Amino acid sequence: VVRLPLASIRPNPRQPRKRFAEESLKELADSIREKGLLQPLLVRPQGDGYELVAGERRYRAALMAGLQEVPAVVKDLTDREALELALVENLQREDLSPVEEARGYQALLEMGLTQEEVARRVGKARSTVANALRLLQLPPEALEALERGEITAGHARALLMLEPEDRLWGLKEILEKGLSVRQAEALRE
Amino acid sequence: VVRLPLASIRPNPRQPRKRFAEESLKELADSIREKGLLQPLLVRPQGDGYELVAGERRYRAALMAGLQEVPAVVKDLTDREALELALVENLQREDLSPVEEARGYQALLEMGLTQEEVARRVGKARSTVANALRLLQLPPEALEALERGEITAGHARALLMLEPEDRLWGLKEILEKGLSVRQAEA
Ligand SMILES: [Co+2]
Ligand SMILES: [Co+2]
Ligand SMILES: [Co+2]
Ligand SMILES: [Co+2]
Ligand SMILES: [Mg+2]
Repeated sequence: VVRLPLASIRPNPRQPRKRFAEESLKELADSIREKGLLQPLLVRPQGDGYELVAGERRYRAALMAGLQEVPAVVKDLTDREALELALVENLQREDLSPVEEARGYQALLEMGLTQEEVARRVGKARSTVANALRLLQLPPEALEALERGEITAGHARALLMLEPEDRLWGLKEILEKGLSVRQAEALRE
Repeated sequence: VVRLPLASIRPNPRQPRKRFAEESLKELADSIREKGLLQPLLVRPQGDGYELVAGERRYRAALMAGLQEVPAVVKDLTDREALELALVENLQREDLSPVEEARGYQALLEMGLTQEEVARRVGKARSTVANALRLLQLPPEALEALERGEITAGHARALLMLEPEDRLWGLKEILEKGLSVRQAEA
């Protein structure tokens, strides 16, 4: 381990995640050039025309495909509803990390919803929503380790049982020693 | 449900996912200002300096934090090993849909690894890797429905049992008629 100047470290040119998104976007586009759009886009009225409300990839693939017209569903939605829909469709993706899940629920709450309505809108128990929100009181590095898959939701819950000022220390212990959730619970002392 | 000129539909300005990524980057940067990096960056020699091999967010947050130096581990990695590492670190994330997982595996196979070798590196059974790869023979629209959470992996497997020419039709039935995995298999 050494100390290097940031100015002498260039970004990682390998971005497989981005490459995969572009590949699949193109593959979706190629397919619709033939049969047109799969399922309806969701839009709302805006000025002279419309504004996309749901189906961004579907929408962008249609553009790549060079289509002139696409099937859609027009619905009068206020800015607030459009945002709520954006958050909800996002929370349904197989893409969701538990941290993003929590940020989504929190955003819905800030918009005036209750855990109940949130839970309903997403199809989960109120307790599931409350438990996800708790993750947001963890320090940023603990949430990053969770997203990287270096620790589990269980490790995170154990860290929440430690006093705030001991959480980083606890995180290090878990990472350095490959602790299980059970042993992370033993860290309290 | 009606048809309308694509050119009359403008982009969705609401990008909560991107907004969240930016917000969390900043809070991570704010935290690095106070605590420094929790884990060294992994880098390899490149040109007159070094090139990041793992820890992109930690790296960018450090830049945002205004740090001049950061802890790091230097290793001599060939382009191939660096890519392999990139694909493996991505496959460990709590961020993947089963389709991305499949694409990652396939990428590793294309690099010369064996299903067995892929399985060993990501900590999964060989059967898990083979099953995931099967998802890639599904048509693009079925994979999108999976990624959007409109259908489950179970539905996807059910569609694999149908002949290629019937998969799109099958997808529509599942979405349109709203049947379950059980009902799907038929
Ligand atoms: Co970190
Ligand atoms: Co867990
Ligand atoms: Co937004
Ligand atoms: Co997941
Ligand atoms: Mg209304």
